[PDB]
Order: sequence, then C-alpha cells, then structure tokens
Amino acid sequence: KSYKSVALVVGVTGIVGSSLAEVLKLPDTPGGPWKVYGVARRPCPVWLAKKPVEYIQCDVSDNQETISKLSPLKDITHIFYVSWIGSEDCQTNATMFKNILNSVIPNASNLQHVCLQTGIKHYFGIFEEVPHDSPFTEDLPRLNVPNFYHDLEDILYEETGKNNLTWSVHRPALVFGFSPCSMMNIVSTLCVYATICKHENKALVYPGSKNSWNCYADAVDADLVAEHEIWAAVDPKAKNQVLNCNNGDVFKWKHIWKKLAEEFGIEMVGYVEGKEQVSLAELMKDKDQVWDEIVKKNNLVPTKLKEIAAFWFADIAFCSENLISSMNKSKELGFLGFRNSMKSFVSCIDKMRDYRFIPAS
Amino acid sequence: KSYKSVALVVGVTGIVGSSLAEVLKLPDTPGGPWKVYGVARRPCPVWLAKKPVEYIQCDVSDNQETISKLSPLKDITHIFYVSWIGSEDCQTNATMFKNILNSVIPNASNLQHVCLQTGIKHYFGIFEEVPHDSPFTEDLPRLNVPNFYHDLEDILYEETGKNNLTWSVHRPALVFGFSPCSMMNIVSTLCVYATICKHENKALVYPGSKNSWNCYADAVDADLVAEHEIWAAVDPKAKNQVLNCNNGDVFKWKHIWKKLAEEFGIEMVGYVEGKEQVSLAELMKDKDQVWDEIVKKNNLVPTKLKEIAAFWFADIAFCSENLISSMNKSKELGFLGFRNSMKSFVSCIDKMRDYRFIPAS
Ligand SMILES: NC(=O)c1ccc[n+]([C@@H]2O[C@H](COP(=O)([O-])OP(=O)(O)OC[C@H]3O[C@@H](n4cnc5c(N)ncnc54)[C@H](O)[C@@H]3O)[C@@H](O)[C@H]2O)c1
Ligand SMILES: NC(=O)c1ccc[n+]([C@@H]2O[C@H](COP(=O)([O-])OP(=O)(O)OC[C@H]3O[C@@H](n4cnc5c(N)ncnc54)[C@H](O)[C@@H]3O)[C@@H](O)[C@H]2O)c1
Ligand SMILES: C/C(C=O)=C\CC/C(C)=C/C=O
Ligand SMILES: C/C(C=O)=C\CC/C(C)=C/C=O
Repeated sequence: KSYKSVALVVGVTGIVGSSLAEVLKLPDTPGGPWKVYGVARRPCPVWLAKKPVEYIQCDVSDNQETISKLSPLKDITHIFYVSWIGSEDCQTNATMFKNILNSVIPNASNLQHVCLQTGIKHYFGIFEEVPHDSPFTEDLPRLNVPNFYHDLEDILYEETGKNNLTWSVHRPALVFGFSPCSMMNIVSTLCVYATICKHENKALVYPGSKNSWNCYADAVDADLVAEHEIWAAVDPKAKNQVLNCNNGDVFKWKHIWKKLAEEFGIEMVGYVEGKEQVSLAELMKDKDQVWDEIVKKNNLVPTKLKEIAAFWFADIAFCSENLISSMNKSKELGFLGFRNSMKSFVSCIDKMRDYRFIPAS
Repeated sequence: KSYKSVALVVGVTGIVGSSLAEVLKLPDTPGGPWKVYGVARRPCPVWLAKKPVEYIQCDVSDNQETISKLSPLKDITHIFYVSWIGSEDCQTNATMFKNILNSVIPNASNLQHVCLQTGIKHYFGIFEEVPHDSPFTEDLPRLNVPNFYHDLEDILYEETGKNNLTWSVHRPALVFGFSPCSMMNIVSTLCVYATICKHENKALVYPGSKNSWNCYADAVDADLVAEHEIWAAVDPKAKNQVLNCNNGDVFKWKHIWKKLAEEFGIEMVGYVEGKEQVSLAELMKDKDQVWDEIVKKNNLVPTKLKEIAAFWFADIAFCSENLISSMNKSKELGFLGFRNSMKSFVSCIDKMRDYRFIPAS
C-alpha cells in the first residue's frame, strides 16, 4: 500500500507499545491509514506475530545495531518512544532514545513528530531514594533529582528544535494495560496474585498500606494513552506540549480490591485497622513453580512469573498516596478522551483472559 | 415572539437559578430560543431587573399564592427546580416542590420535563446530626436519614410517571457561583472574608481543619450546572436519570487559599501544624457594620453581610473531606462539559467584581 502515516513504535511489546499496535491499525484512527514498525528487545513473541506490525528485534542501547536496523526505514513519519531500559540509570536510558533519533532523523525525510512517553514520576521522584504537591500540573518545575526523564526531555527538545520536528511529552499515570511483557503492569500483577491465591485455596488478602487503601488514586488505560499520543502526534493544536494522561476520574484501591476478588470468585480480606504493609514481592518469592504449573494446567501463553508480574511495583503502588494528576490542560486543548477506571480495570482483566495470559473463569 | 422552549426557573435569584437565567438566553443554547420565567421569594432585586427574565415574586410554600401566580403560565415546557427553603425540614421543602408541580402540571399542556436539583448531601447526610464512601456514584442507595432530597425525589417520580413527563435529578457538588442572594455561596463568602481581612489590615488566615487543607476536594461552576440541567432537559439520551454534576477535576483548599490571597493582594497564613479549626462564623459575629461601611465606601450593590456570606457553610466545607463525586455516568451518556476548578474559582471572583457585589482591585 501507500500509507498516510508511518509509525515507529519503540517498545512495541510494552504496556503502551502493545496498545498502539492495535490502536494505530483501526480504520477510524486519526492520521490513518498507518503503517507500523514495532521495535523491541527480544524475538517477536507469538502473540505479536499474529498482528500486522513489522517487528524489528533490536537492542536500542547498541548504537551500531540500531543504525543498521533503523537507517533503512526511510518512510517513517512519527516516532512513539514508549520504552525504558528497566532501571533508573540516566545514562543508559538516554542512550536508547538518542540512538533512535540519531538513526532515524537523518534518514526519514518526511519525519514530522516525536512523541516521548515519560510519566508522573516527573512530579514526585524516582524509585530509588521531596515531592511536589498534587494535583500535578504540567508547568511544575523539575525536582532536583537524577530523573532520567530530564535527560530524555532535554534530548527531545534539542533534536526536534534543530531539525524542525514537532514534539510532545506524555506523562501518564499508572497504566491499566494487558501486556505480559511489561516491567510494570499493575493489573497483570494483581491478576497473577489472585490466580495464585485461588489455586492455593487462599483469600485475596490485601498486603498494602492503610493510606493506599483509603486515599484517592488515579490511572490510565493503555488504549487511552495510545489515543492521547496519536492525538498529539496529528492534531496541530497539541504540538510541542507537555501533557499528562489519566482516565479523567479517581478511584480507591479498596473498591478495586473488591472487584478483583469478585472477578476471581474468591473471598477478600481488606485492609485491617492497625495492621501494616507487608511486601507482596517477599510473599511471592518462590512461587515461580506454582505459576509454571498454572500456565501448563490452563494452557496459557507461557510466561515466567517475573515477566508477567512485578510484585515490587505493586508494593510501591500500595505505599503511595497523593499522586493525582490533572487532565485540565489536555481537555482545554480539546482532547476529551476518558475512561471509567473501574471499567478499564475490568476490561484489562477480560482482555488478559481473552489473550490467554491468565486463566479464564 | 414564539419560542421553542419555555423555562420555569424556580429559584432564579439562587446560585444556580441566576446562571440559568444567563445561560438559557444565549443563542447557542440547546432547546433555544428560550423564554424564561423566574420565581423567587423576594421582590426582584435590581441586578435581575436588567435581565430578560419574566420575574415572578411568589412564596412557593403558600399553595394558594402559587396557584394564582403560576396557573396562568400555560406555555411552560421545562421546569428547573433549583430552590430549597433554607433549612432541612422535609415537610416545608416538600411543600415547595409539590406546590410548583400541582400548579403547573395541570395548566401547561406542552410541559415535557422536570429537572430537580438536589446535591451530594444525598451521599453523606444532612447538616444537622454514617456516610457512603466515595467517589460517589448515582446508584448508591439512600442513607437512613430524614434527608428532604428523598421526599423531593419521591414527589418527582410520582408526578412525572403518572403524567408522562420526563425527569432528571441533578446532584451537584459544592457550587462556585456568583449570586449574592444565595444561602450557600462559598466563593462570595470567602471573597467577603478576604475583603474584610484586607480592610482591617489583617492577613488572609486560614481558619479550617488540617484535613480540609490537604485533602482532595471538588466543585462545580454554576454555569456548568446550568448546562448540565439544560442538557438533561433536552437531550433524549439523558432522560429519567439521576446525575452528578462536578467540574470534572479535583483541587485542594490550600492551593485555592493562595490564589484567593493573590486575588486580594494580601498576605496569606496557611494551615499551621497542630493548630485546630476555628469557627469563621464566630470570628465574623459582629462585622455587619464593617461590611455596610465597605459596601458604601466602594459603592457596591447593597447587601447585608448575612445575605452575601454564609460563614457557617465555609466552616462545614473546612471540616469536610472524602466527598469526591464521579462524573463517569454523565460522560458515558455524552455530556463532556467540564471546567478547570482553579479557573472557575477565579472567574467567580471576577464576575462578582464585575457585577459590583464585592470590591474591585
Ligand atoms: N507501566 C506503567 O504503569 C507506567 C506508568 C507511567 C509511566 N510509565 C513510563 O512509560 C515509559 C515506558 O514504560 P512502559 O511501562 O510503557 O514499559 P514496558 O516495561 O511496558 O515496555 C518496555 C518496552 O521497551 C523495550 N525495551 C527495553 N529495553 C530495550 C532495549 N535495549 N532495546 C529495545 N527495546 C527495549 C521492551 O522490549 C518493551 O517493549 C517509562 O518511562 C515508564 O516509567 C509507565
Ligand atoms: N449552593 C451550593 O453550593 C449547593 C451545592 C450542592 C447542592 N445544592 C443544592 O441545590 C439546591 C438549591 O440550592 P441553591 O444553593 O441553588 O439555593 P440558593 O440559596 O442559592 O437559592 C435559593 C432560591 O430559592 C428561593 N426560595 C427560597 N424559599 C422560597 C420560597 N418560599 N418561595 C420562593 N422562592 C424561594 C430563593 O429566593 C432563591 O432564589 C438545594 O437542595 C441545595 O442543597 C447547593
Ligand atoms: C507507583 C504509582 C502508584 O500509583 C504510580 C506511578 C506510576 C508510574 C509508572 C510513573 C512513571 O513516571
Ligand atoms: C460542605 C461541602 C464541602 O465541600 C459540600 C456540600 C455542598 C452541597 C451544598 C451539598 C448539597 O447536597
């Protein structure tokens, strides 16, 4: 075909990358019809080979490999950088993004826009070792921390300015999504926990803090992040803006916890007054084998426990509070996409069952 | 003229009534062009006589008076009940609403819809002497309290069902609005407080609780409540629904407090750790004369202190928390109106200065 737009999705197996791969191929999608190149680290997993994306395995931290794999991609119009290296290292994250731009900018003559996805950590700090108060708005100045987001933005602003490309930064809230290859997928994580509770005839027992149980929290659906990125990539009113992305509402983990129990047909144990947070990472230490049994029993897409779940990240979610972000700027710019967070959560569950990452019920 | 729609706005001098009087007369307003009858208790105040509304002074708690004043209004198509009696008495509030319906339903042959405005108290209780947890959604069952909202809804459902009229219930959050004739106008109240602090060379000192300072809160702009009521009154997808109404975002009183100080060019004293709530009602006990001086000095529309301000209500706002409501249902039905609450607050300030209820600066 000829296409209207050609996307390079860096991080296609990711929690947002995998949604963009679906969303960009819908016929109503702005800027369409879209060709999609999808970059990720590992060989194309099976679930993705059944999608119309041109998959490129590439270590994007390796400059020569990245040049050789992406230089030839002359038709690219829009880059969606929806990746990170899996640690908070400013240098290695920065290298990834620089490699992408240095490989594509000089070879793709119709390149228009670079979309960079970071996150609300911008506002409160990093996962190793202060915060702005919320609701977080986009104009809040950088914290004095080595946040790799600062380096990515600086690279973005430099490279796009000197090459007359447009840019956007997206700072999603906690993502409700479906990919089993993510390093930070709260829903799969909690789904795996519940699946194990069920298999071991235990209750869905809440391991988190009191505050996280009771405080207002927010999130974003992966598909909404993809729409928001696509919107900023094609709508000229949105160009060259930093932009938060959340579902537009708030929830409480306590209400989510109940729905999770109901979705797995098991009993729930809520937060208990005075009792304190225990580490779900520690509780799930040596469950790799139970998970390998479950995968085989239900004929699931095979995943290692440490791949599909990130219990450490759940622990952080469950000692967090006061992290609400504002969608006012996006709405004032005309983006009115939203989701009902309770429904988005359930819909991630359904979809992970649908795609056979977790057991049906 | 002939008109497309004819509104009876019961409570036209109110915080929402007064916005409907403006909003219904805009040329782009759904269901327009609109004729507007406006009912309130007192003689038409001066500011309202300069508006194209047919003003009807009527004590709507008096059945015979109400019949004689509203029976002749044969052209009415839509009732907007945006009033209450000023106490929590279930019987006297109920009488008001029944009188309206009994006077209009049998005489207005093209009557289509009755819009009833109650509020988020539905979810947490009454102001004299439990709560549902939030975010509040519309399906939450009634609390076991004598809330006059229950009586108003019961009357609404009975009268509309037996007469093939459509209905809606609107449960606004705390209203950001401009009317000086309201019994519950948080912005005018805080504006009056700041005006007095300024006049007496004092700082804008926060009198409220720690929690109210730091917790997430929400509100609605009066104009947005009017749009939402108008939407439910004309859009067939919205018919016969209970519906919350808020600005679609959240704020904190602490950030609002700072903006309030800035808007009045005075110094702020925020919440002080360990210090506890004092009653602003008590602090403003005998300031009626200072206010009468200020009104005369700045040639303001004359208001009595107890009319324009409701310090008791500010005290309640400042010991409240956990009252967020969800707009998901309205959004899922297609209503995407919203406001930036910080901007809505400032815009109420500006408008009260514009209309000369409070001093310019
Ligand atoms: N997951 C969340 O809830 C969440 C929330 C807010 C912000 N974010 C931010 O979004 C950004 C992207 O994170 P994510 O969670 O979407 O990531 P993810 O873990 O879901 O996906 C990572 C992707 O990057 C690829 N990748 C990693 N190293 C690579 C390399 N050397 N070469 C090529 N590909 C490589 C992976 O294969 C994968 O496709 C991060 O800054 C993250 O902090 C994530
Ligand atoms: N003000 C708020 O912040 C707020 C917030 C949420 C819900 N609500 C609810 O909205 C509803 C309407 O309240 P409001 O705050 O819009 O009221 P308001 O105090 O701003 O207006 C009251 C109106 O009713 C009229 N009225 C009172 N007694 C009357 C009588 N006997 N005859 C004729 N008119 C009479 C008044 O003249 C006035 O126009 C109430 O249930 C209230 O609890 C208010
Ligand atoms: C830990 C937490 C809990 O709500 C929210 C942070 C979510 C993410 C991945 C932020 C990235 O910047
Ligand atoms: C007191 C308060 C503080 O936020 C909110 C209640 C606002 C109103 C008038 C509710 C009516 O049902």
